[PDB]
Amino acid sequence: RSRLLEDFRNQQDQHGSRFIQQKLERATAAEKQMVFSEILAAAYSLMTDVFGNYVIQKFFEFGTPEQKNTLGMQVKGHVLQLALQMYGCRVIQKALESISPEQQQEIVHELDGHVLKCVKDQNGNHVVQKCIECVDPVALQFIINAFKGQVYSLSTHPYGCRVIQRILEHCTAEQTTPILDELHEHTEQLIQDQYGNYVIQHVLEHGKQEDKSILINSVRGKVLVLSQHKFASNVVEKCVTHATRGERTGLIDEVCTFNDNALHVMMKDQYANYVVQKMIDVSEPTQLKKLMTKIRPHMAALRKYTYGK
Amino acid sequence: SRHCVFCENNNEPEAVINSHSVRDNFNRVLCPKLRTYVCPICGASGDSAHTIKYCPKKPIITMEDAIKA
RNA sequence: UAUUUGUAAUU
Ligand SMILES: [Zn+2]
Ligand SMILES: [Zn+2]
Repeated sequence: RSRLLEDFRNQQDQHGSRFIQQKLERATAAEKQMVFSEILAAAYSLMTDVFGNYVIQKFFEFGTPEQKNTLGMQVKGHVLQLALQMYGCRVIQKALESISPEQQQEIVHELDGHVLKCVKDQNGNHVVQKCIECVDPVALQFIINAFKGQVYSLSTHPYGCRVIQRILEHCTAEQTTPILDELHEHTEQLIQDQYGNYVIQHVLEHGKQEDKSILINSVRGKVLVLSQHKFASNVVEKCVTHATRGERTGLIDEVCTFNDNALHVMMKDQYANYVVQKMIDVSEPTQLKKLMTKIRPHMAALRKYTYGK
Repeated sequence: SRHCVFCENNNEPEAVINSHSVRDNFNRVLCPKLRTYVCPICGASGDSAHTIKYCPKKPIITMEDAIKA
């Protein structure tokens, strides 16, 4: 048959897989069941294929769901092995949106307590996020219960912060609440971290108002210190935008009382000027005019930089 | 592009702006005006040159340092 | 004259 491989190379291979993709929309269902029945044998090895996985992905939709289930069973028993594998996990995450929610729940029950070494993989985190988006949050209570004591240590993790945002965006109140309090504990250190600022930033533009009130109250006193910091400056940015008029006024009045030269540190420093800019376009004309008449002289120190204000 | 920005912000003639790019292909500083400038804080120059506002040792200033000065 | 404006894991 390899003689026909070199008789078609003269005109699992990218040509054959992508032509399968562009002609799977045609042909007969008898050929569909033909190939599917020709794969059901040992698909456990066909998952970890660089371009067989394109084919598996493409067929997880155009076929009758019977093939989705019958091939679904030819996977369980080896999920902890195929979840870390690159192409296997592309197959998985591209397959969790086509099967039935029951088989989905079977997959969720396949891995419990493993979360530790799962998101701590280059491939496990993507699948975890895909499941937090797909699977019902109530079935993922093992995630919320696998993080007791593990919230602060993994919220600063690069693969961890993504999963944290996915949990906070696709869950109920009972699931988002305990992790949210775990975040309210270590806030002052999370902001300083390169990935805690993604988490807090995601909170300020998604969560309930009350969390934003708590966090804003846990900042009043660190405006110049964090606007001068590298990552925290974004927290200040996306913090002054999403706020009530009363909190905007509170922080604005907390800034305009800076010791003059502190305003010079604001305008000069490589980060605080963003805080100034995004602070301009949220305030009411009352506090806006009370800030125009406050740092107007320092303006005469930005015409040499790149600020056309 | 093939042009720098540092020389553009300092209003150098239009040929100097388009003469060099801001940095190297290896994040080495390339603009000769910036490579000349020795950092008054961290002392570095040339490949790792930078101005004061962007110095890695530019200290974080609290409200206390704003009261005492 | 010190002047460039600033963050995220895979086919
Ligand atoms: Zn230059
Ligand atoms: Zn320096």
